[PDB]
Amino acid sequence: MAGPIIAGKSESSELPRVEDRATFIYIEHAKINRVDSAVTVAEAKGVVRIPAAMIGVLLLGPGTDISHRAVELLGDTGTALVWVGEQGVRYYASGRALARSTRFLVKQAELVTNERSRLRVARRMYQMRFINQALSAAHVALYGLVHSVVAALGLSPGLGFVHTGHDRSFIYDVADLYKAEITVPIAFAVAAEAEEGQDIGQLARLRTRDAFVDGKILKRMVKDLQTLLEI
Amino acid sequence: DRATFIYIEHAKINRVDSAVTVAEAKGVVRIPAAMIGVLLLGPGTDISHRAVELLGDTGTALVWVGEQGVRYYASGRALARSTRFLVKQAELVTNERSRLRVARRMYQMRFPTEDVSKLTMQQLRSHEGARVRRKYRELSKKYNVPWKKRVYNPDDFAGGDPINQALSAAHVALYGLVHSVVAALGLSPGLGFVHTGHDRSFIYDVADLYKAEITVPIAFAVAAEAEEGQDIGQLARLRTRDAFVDGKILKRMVKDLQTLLEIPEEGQIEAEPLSLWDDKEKLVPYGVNYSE
Amino acid sequence: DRATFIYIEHAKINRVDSAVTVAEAKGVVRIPAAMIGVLLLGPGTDISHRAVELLGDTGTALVWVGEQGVRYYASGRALARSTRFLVKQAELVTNERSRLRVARRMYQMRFPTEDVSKLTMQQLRSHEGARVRRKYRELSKKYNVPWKKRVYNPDDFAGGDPINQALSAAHVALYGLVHSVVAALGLSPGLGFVHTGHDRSFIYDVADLYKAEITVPIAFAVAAEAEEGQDIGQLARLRTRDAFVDGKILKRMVKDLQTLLEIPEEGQIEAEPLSLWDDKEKLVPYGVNYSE
Amino acid sequence: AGPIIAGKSESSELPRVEDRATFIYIEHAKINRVDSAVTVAEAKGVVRIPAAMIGVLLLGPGTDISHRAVELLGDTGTALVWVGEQGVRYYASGRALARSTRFLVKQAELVTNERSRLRVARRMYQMRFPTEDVSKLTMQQLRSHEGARVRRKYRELSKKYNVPWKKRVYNPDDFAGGDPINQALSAAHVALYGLVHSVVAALGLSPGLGFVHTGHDRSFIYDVADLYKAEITVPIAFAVAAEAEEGQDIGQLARLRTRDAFVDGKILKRMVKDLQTLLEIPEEGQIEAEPLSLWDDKEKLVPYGVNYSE
Amino acid sequence: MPMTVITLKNVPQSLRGDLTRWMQEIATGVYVGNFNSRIREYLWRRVQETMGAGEASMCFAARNELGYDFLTENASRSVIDYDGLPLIFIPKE
Amino acid sequence: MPMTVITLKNVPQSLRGDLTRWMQEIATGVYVGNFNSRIREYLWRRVQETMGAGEASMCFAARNELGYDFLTENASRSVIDYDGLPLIFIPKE
Amino acid sequence: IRYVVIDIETDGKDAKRNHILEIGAIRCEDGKETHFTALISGDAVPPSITKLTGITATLLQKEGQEEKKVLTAFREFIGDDDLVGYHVSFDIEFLRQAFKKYGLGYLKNKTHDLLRIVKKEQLFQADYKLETSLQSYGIHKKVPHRALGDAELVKCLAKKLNKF
DNA sequence: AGGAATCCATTACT
DNA sequence: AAACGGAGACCTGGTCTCAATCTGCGTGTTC
DNA sequence: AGATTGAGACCAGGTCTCCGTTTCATGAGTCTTTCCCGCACGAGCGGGGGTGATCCC
DNA sequence: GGGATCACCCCCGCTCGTGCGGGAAAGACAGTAATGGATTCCT
Repeated sequence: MAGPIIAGKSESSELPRVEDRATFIYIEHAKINRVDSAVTVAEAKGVVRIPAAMIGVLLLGPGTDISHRAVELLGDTGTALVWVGEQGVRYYASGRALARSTRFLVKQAELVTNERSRLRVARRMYQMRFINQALSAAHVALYGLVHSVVAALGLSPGLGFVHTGHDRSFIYDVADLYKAEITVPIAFAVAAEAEEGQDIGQLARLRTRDAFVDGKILKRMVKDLQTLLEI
Repeated sequence: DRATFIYIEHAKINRVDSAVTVAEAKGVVRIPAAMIGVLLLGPGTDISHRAVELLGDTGTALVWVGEQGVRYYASGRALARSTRFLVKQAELVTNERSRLRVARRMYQMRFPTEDVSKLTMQQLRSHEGARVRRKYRELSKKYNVPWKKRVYNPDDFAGGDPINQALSAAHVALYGLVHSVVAALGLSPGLGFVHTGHDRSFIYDVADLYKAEITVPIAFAVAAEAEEGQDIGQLARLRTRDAFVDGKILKRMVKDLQTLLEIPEEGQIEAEPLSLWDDKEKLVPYGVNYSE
Repeated sequence: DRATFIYIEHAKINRVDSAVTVAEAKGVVRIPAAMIGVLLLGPGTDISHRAVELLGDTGTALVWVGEQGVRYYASGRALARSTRFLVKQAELVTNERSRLRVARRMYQMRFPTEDVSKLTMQQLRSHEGARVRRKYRELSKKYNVPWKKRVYNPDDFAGGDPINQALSAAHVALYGLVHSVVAALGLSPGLGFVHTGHDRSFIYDVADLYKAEITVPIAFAVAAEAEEGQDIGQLARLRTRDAFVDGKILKRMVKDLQTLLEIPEEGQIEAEPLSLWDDKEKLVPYGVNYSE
Repeated sequence: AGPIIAGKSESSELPRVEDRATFIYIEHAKINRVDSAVTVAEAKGVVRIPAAMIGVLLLGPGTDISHRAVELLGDTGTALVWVGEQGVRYYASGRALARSTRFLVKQAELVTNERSRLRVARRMYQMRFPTEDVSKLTMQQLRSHEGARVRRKYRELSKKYNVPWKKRVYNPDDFAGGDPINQALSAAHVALYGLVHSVVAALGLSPGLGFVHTGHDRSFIYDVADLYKAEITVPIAFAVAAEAEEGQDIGQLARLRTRDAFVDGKILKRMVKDLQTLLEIPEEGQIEAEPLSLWDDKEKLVPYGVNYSE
Repeated sequence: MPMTVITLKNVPQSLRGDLTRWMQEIATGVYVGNFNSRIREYLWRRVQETMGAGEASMCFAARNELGYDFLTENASRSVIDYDGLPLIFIPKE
Repeated sequence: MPMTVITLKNVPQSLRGDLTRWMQEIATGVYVGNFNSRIREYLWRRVQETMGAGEASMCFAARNELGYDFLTENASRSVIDYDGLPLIFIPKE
Repeated sequence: IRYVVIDIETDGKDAKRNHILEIGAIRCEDGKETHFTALISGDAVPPSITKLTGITATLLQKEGQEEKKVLTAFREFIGDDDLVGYHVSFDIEFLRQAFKKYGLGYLKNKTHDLLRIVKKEQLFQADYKLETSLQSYGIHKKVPHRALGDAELVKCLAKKLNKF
């Protein structure tokens, strides 16, 4: 009568699509824990219960600490973890996957080993192509979300096209494809529209968040990769 | 050439100046990260953003695992930001001739005696099925284990003979550490050779190098002594956890994969685990100091 | 042509076989349904569906009213399902020839000592404005209540001098009774002759014939004996209820309406304020049984 | 604005008439206002009705409502209709929700002029059957022809569904009938009556001032109810009767199929628009910050609250 | 995106935290969420079994002309239709 | 049409029964309905001037990727702005 | 104290995309036997339920009956007391929604569920099974998946549990 | 000669 | 070391019954 | 008589630390093909609202 | 000319259609296992 599958964890089907989830969250000076099967970010004033399912990448800044079971719980959702620090990003993290079909990866493999195939993607790369702490915050937000979607669909960050030779080579090829488009005009606006006594970390990330949702850049992540991979 | 796979359990980690600080109740550790290549984390451990930062800039590998790798949870950047291994791993799957050679080597790694060059994927898949069926059959009566059949239920594993969960638990146990190592090594599990079209396609084509050697002997072992009214799965998991503590199995995957990926012995990078409370004597010359 | 404006309070009303039975606090009344032409349902009164079906057939007018009809909440059908008064009302309001005729007729009723029918209504508000100002002053002299200028605020009831609050509170008590009779008899509240543009335009116009006679002097009287702090809003309501207990004002206006509408003498239907317990000897000739 | 007191609210808070549900049915239960909540005291428990999302709250046989309960319903403009056997038995309604009365004044001035009455009577029949030209005939045969179309429509629908028709036409005034076709159609029609009863009060239209039907206090409903009875409820009612089986409460089944027609038919948007067409109200964004005014034939409308003596 | 809300009480603390991965928690045992209709049952199916003893109910965007529909299981607040209309039934003790 | 969610802790019973005329009660002290932007805000004006010493919070659909914005007055579970994303802040011991 | 043990099984889960297959119930009160069952004809059966229990168009035509009459009889004999069963709230939700399609009327019963009270005495894990609960209370008989067998099974379960 | 053990033929299952 | 789970611990916001008091929430000649 | 406020008693249930106990809940010796289910997308369209012309004063 | 009457878009909510990327579900792929008949041996 009941006919019930085992529960207490989550199958990727129960997770919303990589598009439905939000762009990113930023955390500072917090101790992340997993209480009552819930990921929590603990601040001095109090704690907050992040909805990991509805968020793509969860950035972490200086002076924050994360428990092991928290990383396990985030991996179930598959949300990516990015340790953001001073002067650019420092280290990356990821779960295992969100889609069980390796078609994009297999096609990604085909387009990376064949040198002529690399030239095709590189030529295809060019068509849709055409203060430091403020610009850095825009980069890492861009880096985190594009890493999450790449890791969500199983694409290999190691296999890049232009940026190559490092474990996150593909991310440095897909992230900069949009850096000069969205972040740069937003970053310039932050510098021009600036005032003393305002939280630059709060304000800069707030505006970049609006630009991403307004520009439907998250919508473009899946489609641009899919059309570039002929899938 | 030298890679260290340290496994910390039941402790926190920070730094003081440039070395990680294990916060176990037994003592205080200050292992420098210069010699650290891969850092495995077990259940009930903490790691701070300020500690992680040096790990990223020194090109180490942060990998969250279960108890000494019984299950894999998450990983990070591979060794020293080096993709010399995945790039070679990339060009093998795309080329069928390379895929024939790699798949053939996989079978001959399992059975060096049998001739493999004339065989193809279907031959390898068929012959392996014939071999494992023999291996299942002959070893079943060796442990006085009545084996009716191998049936695995992906949804409801609870209903069945004790071997099934035990074999499944033993099977999934090995899947963990092999996934963590290959992620640490820097090969995505997507690129399978015999198995394909799955997230862990490369895992299911690599774990078979040890399924007949580790999983099945221990699966029937716990099944033979399995008693009524017990979580055979949990007992099998505990036994697999004890087997993994020895790093001799771990030394094989790092060695076998490098051989499997046609890496020259000059480019082959051997590795070994470094226990915190059991390798103190040899880590002292390396600059590791201990406080209680 | 007698209309029974029966008022009931603290009662549960149903039917036994063919007559309305009233289960009030201190007994049970069994008034026949034929007599009930217009029912005045006071606070805390309950109605049964069967009684509604019985009273729906007789054309009885059902109106939900406050204590002794102090405030009107909702209304049902007109009296005896008639609509002649509403139709005549519509004809009179539409044409100016009749619009002026009734307008003078009400304005004359407010000036018993002066006939200003021939003077244009432009100064009639000026003439009326002097009368109420005269009425305000002389009433203040009689009860020695200071009075400078009526100031109020619909959004600020509590603030201001008590007399304006008391005068405003008494006026609302007056609208309730007059709005009850017009809905029961079938007048449209929207079709106002002098006032226009609001759903109560007629109500303020018809009650304007009783501004200077009942509501204003009572408000001045009660405020004179009232001191600071007392809720004059309910105090004014309770005393206006006392002036409505007799029901003489009920008879006075019910005759004035069709008199204002130029209804012929044959069409002058009269409403008699029958009460279940205030007219014990008056109902028993008709054959009504009482229970205690 | 003024203070908010438990049990009262203004029109601005309440949503417009076009953003409200159809109706509720209640049977063998008591209505009461406990803890400033309109509630139904059924046999097993209680239920709180969000009256703001209620066009009209129908009352079947064996229901009771207290005086205080009516007051709560009257604030939000929900009409009260008692529908027992033999169709509806009585009507009830509260204050008009909308503060303007320009709809009401047009109705009175239109009904007096027979030329205006005739043109509207021709306008009202045009919506019923746009395929016909009726700009010539007068009232006495509108009842014949509108009636003939109704009688013929009833006959054809009955034959198609295979439900025998006694030829007795639906008469809300003392309806008669006990056969399963009777309460199937009677309950269906009174559902249409309830929504119409509230909206005329909601927009401030006099219920007793109608064109085609006159002589009783609810005339205007009958004239405008006919605008959709032959297009909505009659097709639904006969469908229920045809599929009706023995020993089943067809009133419930019939009542459900009405709302599906009501929602899909887009009636509220259509019906409110139709009253505009009948009244020929011009389209303009009237602020009406000054609702009430004093009539002035010489000079439009003078405001209120002014002593004109000085 | 359509809105859905889930309430909980008297349920194991694991569930009370598990849903926080998906749905925010305004107060004690109440949740809000904007999920696709496909995601709704998956969360509810977990709630169908991870519930344990206690009481729970869910509201969501619906095609009924009110705008929402009700789901209750072993609740003193039974949901009963009123001609295709969701209402809360509170049986008396 | 954006969805509305209402919660109440330690509020006078008059408002608890009065607001049922707009929302249905999925759970005790928890109310929900489907209004527009204008009507919902006026219902805030009702609760804000009758709750007194109490606790109330609401959520309604908004132009944030989470899909809803939090509204709260005098509640234990405050709201904290995480770069525009409304998340429940719960003070601790 | 009167209750009705109801067990039903559908061809799926969706409200509009699935249909009731079998309906059988017993009132468990005062210990008098009025065992009842019913079946519904049909032509399409999903493979999963086909392998789990076994249902075919031939069976449905030779034994099953009309949906409307069976539902009418069900509403007729469930109008007196509450509906009780294992995981019964989910089944009652769909069944009452099915009465909406055929216009049976207003079902008025407490939506209380036997499974929820059974889960209470453990509260250990997040998943529970029928044969897990039955063996916990000395009910060795397994699932016959039929109306009367499951009816008597839940009757014994109610006798053993008695949380009400 | 008949059965029975053996072998082969063969379907059948892992 | 983390986290769950249970068994305690006592918490309080809600439900309920009980008299007591109430019939109700108020601009239209206010500038 | 129906309804609200308040005081009164109640207490189930949320919350807490303490204590014990785990380190988890369990597949894929074979992929391939052909399927089915989906809500996803665009895009078609009504439908009036707004806008724009003529039509009537 | 303004209001009154008859028609203009836009376009956007609404509806619907395919359809795509996912199911699940079978159906393929090889050597042995197992069964039975033919062969051979045995009474």
